[PDB]
Amino acid sequence: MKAAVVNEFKKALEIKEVERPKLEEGEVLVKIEACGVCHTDLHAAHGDWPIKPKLPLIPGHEGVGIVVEVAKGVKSIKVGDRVGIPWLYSACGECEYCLTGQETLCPHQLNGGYSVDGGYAEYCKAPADYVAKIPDNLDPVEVAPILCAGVTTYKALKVSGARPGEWVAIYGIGGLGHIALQYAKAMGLNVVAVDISDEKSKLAKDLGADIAINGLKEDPVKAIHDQVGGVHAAISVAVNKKAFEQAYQSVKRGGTLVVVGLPNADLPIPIFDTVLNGVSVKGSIVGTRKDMQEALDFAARGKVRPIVETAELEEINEVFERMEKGKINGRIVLKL
Amino acid sequence: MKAAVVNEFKKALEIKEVERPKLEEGEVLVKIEACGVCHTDLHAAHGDWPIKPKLPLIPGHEGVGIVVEVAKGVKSIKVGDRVGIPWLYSACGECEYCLTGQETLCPHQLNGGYSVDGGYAEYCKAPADYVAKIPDNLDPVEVAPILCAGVTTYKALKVSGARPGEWVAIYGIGGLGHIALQYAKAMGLNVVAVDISDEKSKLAKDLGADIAINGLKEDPVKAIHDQVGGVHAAISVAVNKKAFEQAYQSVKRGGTLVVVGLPNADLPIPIFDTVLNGVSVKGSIVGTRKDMQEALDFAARGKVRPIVETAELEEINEVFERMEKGKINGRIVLKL
Amino acid sequence: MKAAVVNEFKKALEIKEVERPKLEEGEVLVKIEACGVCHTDLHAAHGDWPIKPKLPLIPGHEGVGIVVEVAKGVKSIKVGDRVGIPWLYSACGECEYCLTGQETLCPHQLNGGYSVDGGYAEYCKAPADYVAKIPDNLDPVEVAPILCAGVTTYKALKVSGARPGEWVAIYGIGGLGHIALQYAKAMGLNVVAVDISDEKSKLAKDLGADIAINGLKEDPVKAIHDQVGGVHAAISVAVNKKAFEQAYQSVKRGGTLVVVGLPNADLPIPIFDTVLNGVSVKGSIVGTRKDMQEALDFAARGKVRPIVETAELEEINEVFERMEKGKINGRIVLKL
Amino acid sequence: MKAAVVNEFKKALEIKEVERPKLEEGEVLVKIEACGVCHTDLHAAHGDWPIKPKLPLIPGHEGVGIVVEVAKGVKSIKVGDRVGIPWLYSACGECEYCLTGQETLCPHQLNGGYSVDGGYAEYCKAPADYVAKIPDNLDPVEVAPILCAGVTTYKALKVSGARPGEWVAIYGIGGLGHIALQYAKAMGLNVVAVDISDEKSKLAKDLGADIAINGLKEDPVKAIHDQVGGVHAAISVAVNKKAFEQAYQSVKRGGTLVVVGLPNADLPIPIFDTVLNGVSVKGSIVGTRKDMQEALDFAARGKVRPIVETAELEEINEVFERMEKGKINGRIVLKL
Ligand SMILES: [Zn+2]
Ligand SMILES: [Zn+2]
Ligand SMILES: [Zn+2]
Ligand SMILES: [Zn+2]
Ligand SMILES: [Zn+2]
Ligand SMILES: [Zn+2]
Ligand SMILES: [Zn+2]
Ligand SMILES: [Zn+2]
Repeated sequence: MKAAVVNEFKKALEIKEVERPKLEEGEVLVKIEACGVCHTDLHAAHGDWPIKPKLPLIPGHEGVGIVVEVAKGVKSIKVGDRVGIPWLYSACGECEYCLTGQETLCPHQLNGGYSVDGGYAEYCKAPADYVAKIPDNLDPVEVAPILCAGVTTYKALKVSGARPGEWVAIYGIGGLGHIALQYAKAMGLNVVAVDISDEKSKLAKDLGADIAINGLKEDPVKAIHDQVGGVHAAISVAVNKKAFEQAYQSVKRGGTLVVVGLPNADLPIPIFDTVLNGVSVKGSIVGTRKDMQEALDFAARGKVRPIVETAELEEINEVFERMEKGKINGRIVLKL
Repeated sequence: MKAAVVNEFKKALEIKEVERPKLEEGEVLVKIEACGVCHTDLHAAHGDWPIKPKLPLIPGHEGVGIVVEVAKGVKSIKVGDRVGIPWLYSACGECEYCLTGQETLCPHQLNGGYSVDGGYAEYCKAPADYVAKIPDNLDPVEVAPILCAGVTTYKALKVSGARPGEWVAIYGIGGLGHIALQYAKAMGLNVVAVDISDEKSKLAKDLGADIAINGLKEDPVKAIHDQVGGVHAAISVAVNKKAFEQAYQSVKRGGTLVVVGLPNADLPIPIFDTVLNGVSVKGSIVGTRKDMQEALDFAARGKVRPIVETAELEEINEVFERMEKGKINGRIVLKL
Repeated sequence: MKAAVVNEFKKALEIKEVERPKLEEGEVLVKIEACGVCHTDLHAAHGDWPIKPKLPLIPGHEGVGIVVEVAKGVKSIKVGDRVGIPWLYSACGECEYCLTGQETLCPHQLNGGYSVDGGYAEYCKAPADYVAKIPDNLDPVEVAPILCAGVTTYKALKVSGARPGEWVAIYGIGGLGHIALQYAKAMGLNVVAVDISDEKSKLAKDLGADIAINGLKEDPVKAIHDQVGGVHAAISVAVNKKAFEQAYQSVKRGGTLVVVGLPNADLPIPIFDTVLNGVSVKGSIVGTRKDMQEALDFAARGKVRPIVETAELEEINEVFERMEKGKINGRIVLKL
Repeated sequence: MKAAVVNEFKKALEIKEVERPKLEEGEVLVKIEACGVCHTDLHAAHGDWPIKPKLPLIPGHEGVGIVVEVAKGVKSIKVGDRVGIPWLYSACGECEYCLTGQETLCPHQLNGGYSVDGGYAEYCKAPADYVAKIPDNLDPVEVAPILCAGVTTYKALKVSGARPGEWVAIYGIGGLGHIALQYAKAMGLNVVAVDISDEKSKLAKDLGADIAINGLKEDPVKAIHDQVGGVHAAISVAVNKKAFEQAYQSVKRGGTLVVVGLPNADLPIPIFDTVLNGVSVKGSIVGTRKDMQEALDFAARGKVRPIVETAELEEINEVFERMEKGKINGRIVLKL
């Protein structure tokens, strides 16, 4: 089996031959057709997060492929299905959060391409109970971002409380933000999209945004206040200190700021104003299995189309180099 | 009419005589039996808050008195009723937040003892539509802190989402905390009380706390996780950097931290861990008129008893710098 | 002033000159341009409801016009605005439901066209605090049904708990249903529209329905179950016993049936299945002033277009027996 | 193994020796210490429900006992634990409802003592994933009714939306009602208890009820409206036509009526008034595994104590005929 392997942190990945996974009870083997790439894989490759991955590691948490083998007793998933192996690789099923449909918080969870070998290979293994069933409408390459950017942003907009007709602000129309934009519109929301580029403001407007702001030409918060009077919710994707503060202060009283990005250090919040304005700051990333089904259904109905460009497994270090220089407009999917 | 007046910021209040208020339509004149004092009155006297009160100012937002005069058209309040003038002196009645029962967020709101003359006098004026109706069961000295600490902490626990049988952490057993703890117990909650003193821990235990922690002898986040497994909600009264730090870390995954104190500068939060653990940070101060009714009823049912000491209007500057040195165990109420 | 008056029940309305309304404080006089007609006006003319209107009565609760005169101290509405005088003519502003933004449930409420003279006239009076401000985009004759059918069905879909992406069933594509359709579509919902005619099936599919069913040709409950597996929510507009039964049994487990129609008598429900399936049966009619602004905004943005026929005020009784035999495809509005 | 077996519906149960259960993977063998009895067992023995149990059947869904054998791969349940085998014997774990923590609605669920042999025996089998963990504080006999009556009524009060300080009404203080009012009091609610006996009125008053009503001496609807102005929520345990209407009309506008009883036929509801008052009728029985843990914790803390009388397995037909005559004051638990 060919696989791109992280041998040790910061040092380039080695495309090399390794054994195929063998199944234990409840697992299926997936012949990978595609696997999306995002910044989580980078942080997995660099090991710069608080809890580090197990080396050597096959990254990838957006693998889409065909089930070619099922272990004894797997009935729900059948050989031939097209499934996804997401970030939420497995959960305990018995804890506080598993019992209440909050599988994303399970303290015993395994994470695909981080705590366990992911889809940067020709075959990947996963538990039948946690794979995502890909709808028949969708190509594996175009769907792979939904397993990550899709479910994360869709769940964040549910968490935000924004109801149809209300205004939402999305700070950062990058990898996730350009996908967060289409979910918001499909959820009956009016969107103000905020970025730092005339190109992305054009991108956002073409993807459906009602208002696009080049944040380096207009102060976005007083433009949001002057035009729509503040937003009921704001999705903070860009988590640099300025965009986070700007996303916060765009939220009117009694509104919610949902943060979906993972910043490098702590972030300051004017708690003083937070108390007198009844504002909430909620954290949210990825989603529950039920969240996954709904996120994928929006794509199956055509309401959310990721901007994708394919790359070969061998180019994985060049995609990473390309990702650190910020020249990825959208997301890049590995093809197999 | 005798009144304690702020003529200039940070200089001592002058007890002196001044005009009785005369009513325009919709307002009532109450002769004040008692008026509580909290730190908000001092921040009005020092004017160290972003938006300052215009001088001269009669402070006091916890005034309880007897209606002795009603303007023309006052259908509700009658002469002889015992009413309270709270922090939410008035609201527009037609904005976004007034139509949805969120009067605390009205951008045109006037605040008792800050933007309008309050209860540091023998007579105060207030609109009939926004005065609190004090229940017949209670003594004006006993119920004045409910108008502030009572409704604030009760509404905070409501928005905390903590349900009967769940565990709540209250950081700061001070003016608000000792009242917050009684409300939590009355809502079926198990309480962990956290403070900086063996005496305050022995105060919270007496008031009903299931667990009381001296924060300078045990690591409180160590004890809460070891004994309870993290709390579902935490009320942050003490908003110093380390207490805010500990209160946050005591909330388990998916839980909410409600902040009720007003800090002097921004506060840092590990937004990284906030995202991965689905944690919410909500701000909450004071409560709506409906909130005020429900808070007063708990006190009318004997479930909340504020620890109160009396003082008279002339020693108002002595209670202020007694408050700044921090040995007011509970709250003080002005006697008239 | 010309007005269509109900002198007594079940006999024809008389067009007749009457006195122009006198404005007391807080009220406003409106020169009516158009006033909608629905079945509530008929029940008001026939007096066949539990609590009857006191006679003589000028019906009409969907009146749209120009304010020509404001009383003393009218704070918000200035002469020249276009407003609407809905079914909730006024509320006390003090009770349990007024304080929490549930003004529709105020036990002291007055109802336009029923408890007070409505818009079946050239001029109508209404309190400034409770008239709907029509947006500038909309012409008075097409927006009149939003005051009734628009705010009712929109609030009903909010009460239903149906979230974007989910399926809803709308039983009855009549007056309220054809408007319910568009609101649901604008809220991200997929819609199954059920009625008794091939003509209304195309009517629903014409305005956005994903599925239309002629209830007299297919079993709609088996159709809904075979095609979408039951609906999270169902809106019951047709409250004849067979449509109510079908609407209920189209709701899946854990779902909600919102009823907006007003039936003649009690209706039977399989509470046995309600208990074991976790189903809710909620009632909802009209909407609060906030609900009215939101429902009006959807029409302002062209997302809800009522199907409308004009008639002169003198044809009112022709419109009524027209209505009693089901000739009306949509709604009819009086023109002035 | 000794067991009470239903060989044929309506004909007495036979206490007879049968084969003890054999373990397949994931299951545990429990030696029953106690097993409560309720009317669900009666309807299982009479086979008078829509979907009947297949015979022969060992009833019992409140069996408490000690685990004496676990199949291989069972690691969470350990030999020696005291577990419960509730009505929710097993769920599929993948459907719409199992994914969202609503496993009570799983269409593939198996029911203890109905779809599979239950606790009317010395040994009963159950899946480890779905047994209830009995707290160490409590004796198997007094904890058995928590498995049924306890979790049902606790969930129904959670579904009722009733919040601390608000008033609840419990109609029928029999088997479920006398556990319901304890839960309500433990959740900070004020309880009006309604029955048809002065002996049960006093029983409720002894168990914590704030007001007890004998419905056959006072009109309970006028008593509730005149003493408290209607209740925000009402639990309907007695589902006879008269008490169902009384429970409904006890609910004030915007309130919720939760029904936990299983009536024999459809019940009429004045849908006309349901719409105009915005009242909800919700159905709720048994609870989720998480609900079971919270229900059991209230008993562990001593806030819910069922009224229990012991009988022996051989007297199973004599408690049944005791049950049909209505001589059961509370609940009766079989002892082994
Ligand atoms: Zn990703
Ligand atoms: Zn878990
Ligand atoms: Zn306002
Ligand atoms: Zn205060
Ligand atoms: Zn109408
Ligand atoms: Zn009212
Ligand atoms: Zn039972
Ligand atoms: Zn299931």
